[PDB]
Amino acid sequence: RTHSLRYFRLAVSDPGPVVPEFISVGYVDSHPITTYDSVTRQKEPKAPWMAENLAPDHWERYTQLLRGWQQTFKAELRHLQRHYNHSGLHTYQRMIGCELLEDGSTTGFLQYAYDGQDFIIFNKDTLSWLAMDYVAHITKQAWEANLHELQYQKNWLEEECIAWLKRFLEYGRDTLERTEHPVVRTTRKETFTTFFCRAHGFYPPEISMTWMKNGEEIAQEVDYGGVLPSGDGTYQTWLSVNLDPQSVYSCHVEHSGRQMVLEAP
Amino acid sequence: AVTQSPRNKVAVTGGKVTLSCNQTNNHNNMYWYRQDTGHGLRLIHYSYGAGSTEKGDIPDGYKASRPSQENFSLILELATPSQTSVYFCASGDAKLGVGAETLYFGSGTRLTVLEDLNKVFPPEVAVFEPSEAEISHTQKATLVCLATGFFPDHVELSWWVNGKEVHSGVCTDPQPLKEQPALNDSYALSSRLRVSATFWQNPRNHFRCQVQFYGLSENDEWTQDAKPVTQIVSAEAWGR
Amino acid sequence: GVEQPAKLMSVEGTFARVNCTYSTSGFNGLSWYQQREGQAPVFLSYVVLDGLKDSGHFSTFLSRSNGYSYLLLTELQIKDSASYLCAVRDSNYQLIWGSGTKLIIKPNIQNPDPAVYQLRDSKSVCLFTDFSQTNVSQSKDSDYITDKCVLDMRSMDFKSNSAVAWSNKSDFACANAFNNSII
Amino acid sequence: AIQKTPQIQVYSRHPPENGKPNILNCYVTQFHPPHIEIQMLKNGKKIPKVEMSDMSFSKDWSFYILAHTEFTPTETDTYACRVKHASMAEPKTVYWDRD
Ligand SMILES: *[C@@H](C)/C=N/c1c(NC[C@@H](O)[C@@H](O)[C@@H](O)CO)[nH]c(=O)[nH]c1=O
Repeated sequence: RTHSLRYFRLAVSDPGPVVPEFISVGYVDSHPITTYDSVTRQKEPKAPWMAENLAPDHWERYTQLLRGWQQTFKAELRHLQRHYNHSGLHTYQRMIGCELLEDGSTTGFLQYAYDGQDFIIFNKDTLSWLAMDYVAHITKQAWEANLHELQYQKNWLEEECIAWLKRFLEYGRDTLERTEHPVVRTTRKETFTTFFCRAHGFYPPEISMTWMKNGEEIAQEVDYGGVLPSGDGTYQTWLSVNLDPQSVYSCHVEHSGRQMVLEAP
Repeated sequence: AVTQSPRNKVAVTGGKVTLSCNQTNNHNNMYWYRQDTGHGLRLIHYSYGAGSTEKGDIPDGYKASRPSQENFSLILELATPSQTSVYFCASGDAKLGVGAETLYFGSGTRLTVLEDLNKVFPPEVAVFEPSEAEISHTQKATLVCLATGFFPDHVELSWWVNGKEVHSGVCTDPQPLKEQPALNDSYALSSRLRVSATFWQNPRNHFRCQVQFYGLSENDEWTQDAKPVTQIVSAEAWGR
Repeated sequence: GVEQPAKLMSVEGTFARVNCTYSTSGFNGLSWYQQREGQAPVFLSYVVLDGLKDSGHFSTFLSRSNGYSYLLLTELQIKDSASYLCAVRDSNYQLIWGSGTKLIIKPNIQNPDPAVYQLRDSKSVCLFTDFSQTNVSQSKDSDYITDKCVLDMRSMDFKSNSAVAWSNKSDFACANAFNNSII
Repeated sequence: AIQKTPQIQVYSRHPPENGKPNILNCYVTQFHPPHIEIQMLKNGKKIPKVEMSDMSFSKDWSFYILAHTEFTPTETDTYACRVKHASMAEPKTVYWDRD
């Protein structure tokens, strides 16, 4: 397994509708937990197990930091657009976080992006920033001029970040470690025949579907649709195998220890 | 860099005291602390930008406002004796993250909130000539100046020998001894100046002990009898 | 959250390590500040990783697991006698300030001549000059004893320990055997 | 500056049943810049009850959003999802297929 905690930040130079000037959303195992934007100017929980375990003090201090960080982040976009002599709409993005893998080996990442492309990347082992263009090099030498910060980065990315994540995973362990089994059915879409094996409504987004020919032969001429989200917190997937009027296909589905074999007409 | 005004203040219980701060360092973060004997530095209010104002550990009875980027004033709507403390204004660059911040403190602001301003007494300076037993023994004069009977302790002793503020042989007492330990106690302070006897032999060397007293401002009420306003008191001395 | 000693003594020209022990929830850094009497705190060093920061005329060590750090001040002089504050950053980025350690430096005297003189007033104060281990005490009746002071006459290598005691009349005398009684 | 074409995927939250109420999704992903306009359609007309999720971030610096409207599938009514994005000079429309 693996668990991760990520905090993104976005800055646009045109606060249009449905896109604020500054956005910052935290994620745990690709699940929204926190949210902030210049329209609300308040940090809010994106999950119910976040609002019940985090005291109202945690939603009052980090707002102030985010309010300050909003001014800094929007300022950095202005400073970059000067170096590039850019005007109009441009995006400045940030990713920071850690992930706690199985076998204990933790990692730490922190990187920026300008207009979708990577701008500068931090190395917590070398205590240095990696530049992609000359403008990012001027940023590197300025950021690498305050050793108090680079050493602060390594501590958070390695020690502080994990402590939040382990604290966060214990919160909402009932939701983050839930188990809901799929509704698996098989259909028939004939040629202008293709059989479909679809599952619906499983929370743990790891499900295996293998379509078996005769009694024992894995059909290799198959198509796969990814685990799409549904909206209710569950996912869904499908797999197709173009058949032929042969004188026996079976779909094998396993999800969280519930193995199920289905016919195929 | 970071300065504070007023440098000293003597208020009455239930008055309007506004302690403002100004910075030249282009910093978005400014703070307001108070240093008391038992406790460490304790935050009162801070600000992460012009207009934003948040609360700290002790917002009780304190209000603050950041009109511009460079100014962050601490407003005391109703003054009370429990707010007597030395207040410090700080600054910090918000671009260095939130963890690596190096606070740049301004100098102190000695505030004193009294029930009745009639207890405000100005100091009395007395300059003592050296001993002949010192000159024959040490050949160094070691003069002494005493400033007694002032309240509050918002004073600053300084020596001015022949028009120049000497700082070589001056060890003024850091903490003024209270006259007698009973609340408002009219402290007295001592300071020693130790020059060579040759500097004492010449009668042309002019010695002086200057004590600056920060008391009641001119915008106060002293209709009873003295007017202990901010003044400089000194006693002169000449060689022998 | 942060605990700190309140006093430290060391000879002039020697060192002094000042300790700091925090119990914060998280930890994002440890900063030392120097505050000297009437002046305002001045930043000294910031430390967030384990190790020793050889800044030259001082050094900073940090132990994260133990939750402990000390500031190693070397080549001490009189001007370095001050109070030293350590502030730690919370897991929610709140500076937890310690109470501060008052470092006092002992002036090494190469000629201890304990002599008490009587200063005439131009009122008879008494001066106890040229006395480090000679500890003075505020003493006796309602009527005033000060504490030790160091004047550094920059014209020469003079650094004398002085003290002034006076009383409102009472027919006291400079030869009155005080409680310090160094003799 | 750099624009990534969005990925439109129209499907249903539950297995479709002609006559039974359901919900039709439109999962737009891998698009940048974040500014985007999404409209869902029914037989050509614009479905006015489109509810969009908050814009989410991705590790590859792209964004994804889930748009969904409750509906009732039949054997004749068609549905699609129109998306307007700066990466394209014209909006792209993807129709729903059930099979
Ligand atoms: C509150 C849970 C929101 N946090 C948040 C963060 N947190 C991490 C932040 O402390 C570090 O990035 C910082 O110490 C290093 O400079 N980061 C973020 O980007 N957005 C958030 O909303």
